[PDB]
Amino acid sequence: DCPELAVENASLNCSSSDRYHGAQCTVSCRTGYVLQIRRDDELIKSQTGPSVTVTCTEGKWNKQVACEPVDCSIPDHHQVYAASFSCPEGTTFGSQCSFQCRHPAQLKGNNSLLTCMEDGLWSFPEALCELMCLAPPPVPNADLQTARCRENKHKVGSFCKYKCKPGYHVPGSSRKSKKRAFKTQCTQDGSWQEGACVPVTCDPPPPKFHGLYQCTNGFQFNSECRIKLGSNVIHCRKDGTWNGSFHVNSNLKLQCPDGYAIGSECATSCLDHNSESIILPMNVTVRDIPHWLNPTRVERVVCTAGLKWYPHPALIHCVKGCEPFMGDNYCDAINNRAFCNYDGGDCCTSTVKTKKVTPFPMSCDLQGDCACRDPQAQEH
Amino acid sequence: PSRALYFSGRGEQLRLRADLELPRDAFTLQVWLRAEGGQRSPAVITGLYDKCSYISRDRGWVVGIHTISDQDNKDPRYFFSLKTDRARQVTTINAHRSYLPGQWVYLAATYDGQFMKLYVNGAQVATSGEQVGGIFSPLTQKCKVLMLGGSALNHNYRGYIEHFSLWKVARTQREILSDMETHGAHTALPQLLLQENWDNVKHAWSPMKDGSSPKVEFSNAHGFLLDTSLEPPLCGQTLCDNTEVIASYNQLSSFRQPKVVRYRVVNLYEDDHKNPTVTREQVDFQHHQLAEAFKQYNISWELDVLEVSNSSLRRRLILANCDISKIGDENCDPECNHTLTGHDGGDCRHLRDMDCNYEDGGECCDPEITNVTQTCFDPDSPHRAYLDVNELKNILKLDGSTHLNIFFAKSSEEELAGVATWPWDKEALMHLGGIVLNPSFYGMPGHTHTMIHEIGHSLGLYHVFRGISEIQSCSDPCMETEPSFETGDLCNDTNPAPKHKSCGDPGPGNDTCGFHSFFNTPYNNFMSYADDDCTDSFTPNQVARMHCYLDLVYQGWQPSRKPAPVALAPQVLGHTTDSVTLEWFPPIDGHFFERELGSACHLCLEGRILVQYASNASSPMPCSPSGHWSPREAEGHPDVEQPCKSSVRTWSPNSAVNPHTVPPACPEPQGCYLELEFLYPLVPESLTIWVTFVSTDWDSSGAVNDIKLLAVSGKNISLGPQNVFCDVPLTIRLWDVGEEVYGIQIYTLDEHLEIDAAMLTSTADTPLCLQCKPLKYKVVRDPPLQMDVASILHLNRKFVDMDLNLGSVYQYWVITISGTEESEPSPAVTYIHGSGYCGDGIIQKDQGEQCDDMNKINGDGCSLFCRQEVSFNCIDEPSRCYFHDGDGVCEEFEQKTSIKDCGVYTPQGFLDQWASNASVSHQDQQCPGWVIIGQPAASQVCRTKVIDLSEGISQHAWYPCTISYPYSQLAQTTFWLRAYFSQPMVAAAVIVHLVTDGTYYGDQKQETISVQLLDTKDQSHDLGLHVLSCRNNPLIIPVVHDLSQPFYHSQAVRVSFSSPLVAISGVALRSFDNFDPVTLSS
Amino acid sequence: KGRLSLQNTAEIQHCLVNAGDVGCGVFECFENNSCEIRGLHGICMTFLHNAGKFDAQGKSFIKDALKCKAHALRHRFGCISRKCPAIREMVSQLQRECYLKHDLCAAAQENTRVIVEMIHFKDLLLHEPYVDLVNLLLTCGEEVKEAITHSVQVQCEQNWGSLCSILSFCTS
Ligand SMILES: [Zn+2]
Repeated sequence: DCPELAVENASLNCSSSDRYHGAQCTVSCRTGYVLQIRRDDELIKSQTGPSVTVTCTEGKWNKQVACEPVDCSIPDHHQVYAASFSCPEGTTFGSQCSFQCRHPAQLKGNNSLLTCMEDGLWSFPEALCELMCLAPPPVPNADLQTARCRENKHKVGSFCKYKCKPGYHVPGSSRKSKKRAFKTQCTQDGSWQEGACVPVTCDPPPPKFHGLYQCTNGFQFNSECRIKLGSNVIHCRKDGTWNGSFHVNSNLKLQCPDGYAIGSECATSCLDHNSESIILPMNVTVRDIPHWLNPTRVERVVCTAGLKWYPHPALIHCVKGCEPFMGDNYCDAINNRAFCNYDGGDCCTSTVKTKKVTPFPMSCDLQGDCACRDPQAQEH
Repeated sequence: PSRALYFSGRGEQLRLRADLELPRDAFTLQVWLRAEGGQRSPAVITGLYDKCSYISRDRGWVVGIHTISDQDNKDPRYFFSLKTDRARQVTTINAHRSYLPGQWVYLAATYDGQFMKLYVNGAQVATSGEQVGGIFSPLTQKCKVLMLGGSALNHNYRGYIEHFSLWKVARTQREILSDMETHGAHTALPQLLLQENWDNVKHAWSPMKDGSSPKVEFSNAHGFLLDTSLEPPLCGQTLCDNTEVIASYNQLSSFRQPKVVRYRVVNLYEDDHKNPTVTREQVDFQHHQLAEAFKQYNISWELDVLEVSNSSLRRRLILANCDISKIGDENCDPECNHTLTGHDGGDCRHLRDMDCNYEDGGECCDPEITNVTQTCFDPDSPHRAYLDVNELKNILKLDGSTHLNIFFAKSSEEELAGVATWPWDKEALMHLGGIVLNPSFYGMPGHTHTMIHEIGHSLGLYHVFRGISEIQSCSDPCMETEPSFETGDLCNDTNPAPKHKSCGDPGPGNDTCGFHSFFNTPYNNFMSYADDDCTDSFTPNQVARMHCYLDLVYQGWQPSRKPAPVALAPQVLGHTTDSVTLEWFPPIDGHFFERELGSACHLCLEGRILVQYASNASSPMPCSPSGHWSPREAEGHPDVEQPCKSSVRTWSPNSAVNPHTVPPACPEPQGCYLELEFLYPLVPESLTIWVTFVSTDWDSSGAVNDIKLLAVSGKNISLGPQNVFCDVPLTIRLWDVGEEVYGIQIYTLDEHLEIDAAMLTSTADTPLCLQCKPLKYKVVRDPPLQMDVASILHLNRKFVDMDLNLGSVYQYWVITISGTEESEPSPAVTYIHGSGYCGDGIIQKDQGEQCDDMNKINGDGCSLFCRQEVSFNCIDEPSRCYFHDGDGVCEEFEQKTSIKDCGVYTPQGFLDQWASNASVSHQDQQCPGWVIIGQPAASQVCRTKVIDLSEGISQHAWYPCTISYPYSQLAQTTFWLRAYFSQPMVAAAVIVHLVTDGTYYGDQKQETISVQLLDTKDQSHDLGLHVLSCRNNPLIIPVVHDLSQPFYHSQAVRVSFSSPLVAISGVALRSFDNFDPVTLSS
Repeated sequence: KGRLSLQNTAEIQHCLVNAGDVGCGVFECFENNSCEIRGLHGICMTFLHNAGKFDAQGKSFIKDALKCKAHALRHRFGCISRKCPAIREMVSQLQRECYLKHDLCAAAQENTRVIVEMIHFKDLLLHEPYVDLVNLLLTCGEEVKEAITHSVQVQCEQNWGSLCSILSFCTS
């Protein structure tokens, strides 16, 4: 004779008064509870469904059923956008979870609780964290053309147009063309995208009185350049116009026609044409350059006032010059540097039509000498 | 009236206006759509997408057309996906058939909260019950938008949309069927949200601000109320393989009237009229013997011997079964083995001038040195010795429309004659079709009956051993193990037979895959391979087919002016208290006009529409500068038996090359092209192209790169690239073509594209069918009608009569007169004015009606002969039907048929026992070990290259979760499923049910599991290893045991595998329910 | 084995139209063929494996020669007769007209030691393009021919002793 069986969270609507060999009893779980079966002894099975039939055999029941609760998932995403979930009890049926929005996201809605419903899923969020970007940082040297941008209420993806004040401009255009209009928009994170106006650099002088020049502010705005009639003061106005021009080696070889006399350009080249000379005055040698450094091309040294005090043909270093391997879909480890324009972009996958990189020697390691070290590619 | 939107693929799509409250909890879509041929792969019809969110863009629901095998895009089905905001997995519901590209489909999808269902043409097709709850929160009601005909990612739709309708509540199948018959003339309801018939699009819909609204046309969905198209069976080929058309030629005897069929004999001579191919006494002996064997079957042959004299054709060898590729290929073959073929060019002789000619560079082929016919076998020579018969018919260019051509060919094989042409081939009436015979057997007294066998192949009769001998695999769709009208020979009288040569019933053998003892085999029939003496007569069910193809395809051969009869009985559509409305089918050959020779009246359709195929085809040679060879297999009506497997009856860009030449790739900016030309240039309305085979990958999105329509005035109107499908023919609708088009050019970039045919449908009223006089139908009654009613002739197929009495029977048959000549009558329909019929909607099982709705349409679950369809089930008194293979509920009838829905089918001599107390190794919180117990649900579909298993699989299955992907591949561990059992029985078979094969998306290496076995107080008895397959999803592992070794009472089964992706849902143990071999061998 | 039919022509054609002409992908697709014309892939790997010892004139020659060989193979492998003598003829013709028009003699005269210390004698007895490069290399300079024969004479003692008595038995 079988013992009386009680199974938690169910409904034992069976009337086996005598629990003999053949005590046919039925077990059905309640709402929000699924059925687990850990059988003991059985011959054949049938698809009962959400319920089950448990039979007595030799003083024991043939099944050991248990209505375990349904398991809602731990809420990671897909319920509230950009919020943190802190369930204090658990992730079973009847449990309720509380969520709080991130710092720059106001909440709209009275009820902010997620309930693990009877279907095994979370409930609908009655309150949604409204994502609104805050007030922008006031960028100096800019005109706030959009009147709403001085407030704090801005929708995500707004278009605030900032026009730079005169004497300043957004970077991108040189000293010839002036552009001062740029767009800053609210990101999906909730912060405004960064953008600022830089001052317009005053125009460089002719090299006749360079080296002994003493500008008041240098390359900054309103810089009056005058050495220690003509142009006694040079006014760097808002357009940057120069009102008046200034008024009065063993390896490297240069043969100027004037020589010690002034006014003539000199042909600047090394002993071998494979090398290129560059101006490196800040105690940086030929081999001491990094790959991200961008030195300038050699300027033909015009004779200034007195003796040339421009970087001396000695300060000018003949370095390993570029080679005609640009843009042929082949990456060169020698030309994998910013000086030779990153081999025309051949060493970076985003600037090759074959969408691949092929190092010229088989040995070259793909993360070593012949790697895409250009930040202007799609790798960053 | 009723107006529809033609959506092109160019970017036309719409958007529902903001004033409509979208359905939140339950909804019902009801759209009449006519899709075109080749859509895009994910192409949608109506979606409800999320536009204010970025965490998941796959919310809401989408109804559309998408292929279920996305790796190959083979068969495109209608689909209905749904993902609520609460749920975690988007579940799709497909259809049961590849869609029809030219029919109006009442696609309707409903969702109530628990079960989402899809209704294609009123029948419930597939139902899934995974999505629960409302499909969005009411807080985000203003954020959801509804798009019609496309999405924001531009899954554009190519076709028509006729009557869009959206509901705020879920309507069951009785309301869906009521909405089909009432169309869009519907009153206002609170539940009816949007019910749009396109008379003012801008009132409720707004297009994209950058795109354009699709153009509004005129079209009618209710164009036919009786479906005139009958599908041939699963191994038939024409209209007369249908079960109820061949039966009407068997019961009736006025369809087997005496017919005189003309035929010709192509007799070749030299330029002096002295030496024949067949002598005059051979022709005279054959024809009297030919009419002797057919005079008892009402078939008479009128002989017209044609003699053509050409000494170039006569002196050389003519062969039939010898292919031209194997002459250049070095693989030997018996069909090309002659002194006039060079013994296949030396490729068949045992030794590998007469003996030095084996493929002398034109020295033995030039006529100035020696005769060409002696020792020249060059396959590209202008003059050669062997001549294929398909070239011979091209040389003669005879007429096949008014005669049956018989050619002659000597062959080394000669066990049969040459290959006769079936009536369903494209060359049935062309000049390249006919019967090729052996000229030295035609008329000889020992082999007279081999012409009767070749005649019957040319009139639609298969071999008697087609259902047994000509079976390529025992898993065939039809294999004649039982006599039936749809299996094997398609004749009920012909018992199954194997391939035999001796007379009488054959001895038993293991060659037959499903039978051992054949009784009363048709040894006496002509279709067997028996000798002349034992072949005497045709079965009387092989003269129903012979008298049918002389009405369907071969009307032009016979000089009788009697038109083709209506081979099907009239059908009753509806009735009232006074009148009964009946419609009938068009006559059996399908022509809707009088057969007037020298015109286009053999091509027009009902409503003055000219439909024509490609007449002349040209394409440039790939290995020549100015080749321009003319392909032939891309001309006529499309004939491919398997429409996705590559065949030989299509045009391929690499088919034009020599077999000894590397094929070149097609050029980049325009590609290789095929230039088809149509016989009658018309103002086109639609263009359908049967692209059969596409390579599995393409660079451009469309396989057909460009299509340019030619014109008589030279203006090449170009069309864009189209996305073609393997099965469905590509169909293009052509607007604003004001110039007549005489042909198309199909530029392609795929190397192995296989264009099969083309079709240019003309406009609504073509100026070429205007001189065709229509044929008129007259309907007679068995109690005869009045002279005011029975005299008149019905141009339409619709007839009504008013004088009826409520008790008496009435038989109606319709004759189909053309001019003065009246055809044979149709089979009669027995009608009583009080009782029912096959469209009443009251199912009366005494008359044989298995189902009865009012559709009279074969596309639903109930046919127009009151028969339920293949894999359908009808469950109401007006017989609404549903598709039961994919539903989640098992029934009593479904247990023996669907293993994938009613569990594993235990054999009648055995008994299944499923596992209990099953223990595993890597048990965790995510995947526990109690899931193996009991019978698994078979509704879990197989996983094709599963990458991630983060969904809810472990609640209904088991795969290891502690060891992830990288540690399992590197360290090479092992996992086991040490399953126990409860009742100790012996092992006859071990069943293991898997939800996946373990195949990874990246790793394509096959992985193997081990099925061991454990018992009481001993070690084991190994059963071996087995690989995993989805079609073998219940992997039955047969136990190997020898009767000399004493038996063992099995207790446990252990399954071990090292790959992490193999998932086990439940193991079993099949035993003997008859006897126990332990107490027997105690 | 006289036909390339045993290896699918589509397999070698699809790989060729899938690959690029810049690297050694064309010869990688080409090497598994029914005829035994193996050896172009080894030449590509050896030329792109020891590119460091080549001067700028030599590296430019190697780049342009492998580019022309890949492009010419993908171009004229379109239509050809399918027989191994014809495949050998088109391969040797494309290799010869590729090396002659990009100044192989200049690359031999500039840096001879790197180009002659790459004989690969054991590979040569079973790779026809290696024999093609050998019989095109020696026609430029006399000291190049004498040095490469001096290396081969030691490589006889490495590999085969009969060749040292066959090849030295000339003009006597
Ligand atoms: Zn036959």
